[PDB]
Amino acid sequence: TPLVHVASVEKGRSYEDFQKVYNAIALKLREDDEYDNYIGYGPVLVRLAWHTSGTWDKHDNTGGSYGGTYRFKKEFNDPSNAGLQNGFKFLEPIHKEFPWISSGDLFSLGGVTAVQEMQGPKIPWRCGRVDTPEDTTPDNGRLPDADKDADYVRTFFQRLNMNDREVVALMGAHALGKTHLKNSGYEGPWGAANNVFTNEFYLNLLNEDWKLEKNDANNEQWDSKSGYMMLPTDYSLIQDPKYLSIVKEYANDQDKFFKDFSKAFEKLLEDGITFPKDAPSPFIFKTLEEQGL
Ligand code: HEM
Ligand SMILES: [O]
Repeated sequence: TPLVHVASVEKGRSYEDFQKVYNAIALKLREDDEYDNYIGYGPVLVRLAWHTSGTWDKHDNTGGSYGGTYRFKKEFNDPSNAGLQNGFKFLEPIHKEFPWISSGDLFSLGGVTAVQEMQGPKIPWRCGRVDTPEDTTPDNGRLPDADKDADYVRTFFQRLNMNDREVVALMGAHALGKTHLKNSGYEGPWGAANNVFTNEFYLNLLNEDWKLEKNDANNEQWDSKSGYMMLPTDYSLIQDPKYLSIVKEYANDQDKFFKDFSKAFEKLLEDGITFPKDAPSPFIFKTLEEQGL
């Protein structure tokens, strides 16, 4: 008995309602740009979207973005989530202004907004995630380890029903933001353009000269002359033949990367949710820049 989480739109709420919430996060993203030495809050908002979705198990429909269990001490306090309470705190003023949206709709819309606002692809979003009880919070250990190889990555992602293409498109988001040693014991950005979404991660992986070096938290990571770093799991995408081909693909076609990332990131944030046929079509939100805001 895998669980059935069916979507329930928040009462009366339509598109205008969720576009208002998107503009609140976008306007706050402009205003609070100082964060993490001017990278701003976009990156960690994408990593919260991903970490609140990525607990899912396709075998039993436990985990995932449906029930917003990240708000419970257990998951909140997971070591793999070291750092995301910056993102949770960012979102708090917004949930108080719109007390009506559910936690998983807010945690997943937060990440859509961050990608779009950083000039990433339009990501279609569907509402209806419903907050479930403290007891439904999955246990710690479901999120990936950064110290492992291509085989680890493939097998890990099979649990969320992610194929290689989907994994490499998903990993392109590591063009964003940075690893911070106090959080994960890894230190460095992956590139120059930390807070605008591009295929820079692929170009860097193929063209930078990486060196395997150990960091002050005594973990190995791959380092470039230009001040960039790759995690062992990041680097494995060029070590494996099946992944290297798709990295070389996104490296040479920015629009293919945009398109696949949008599909794969929409799927990761929808895993586990049944949508009724009567449920509305996905929303596509205008950015502030398309709204002349
Ligand atoms: C093999 C799988 C993956 C591993 C092991 C992994 C691991 C990590 C690690 C170690 C960090 C640094 C966190 C910190 O020190 O603050 C990080 C950051 C980040 N990851 Fe992942 N990640 C993986 C896949 C993904 C995917 C699929 C996405 C989303 C589409 C994602 C998005 C991000 C983002 C946006 C950050 C930036 C955080 C910030 O600057 O605040 N990661 N990840
Ligand atoms: O991540």
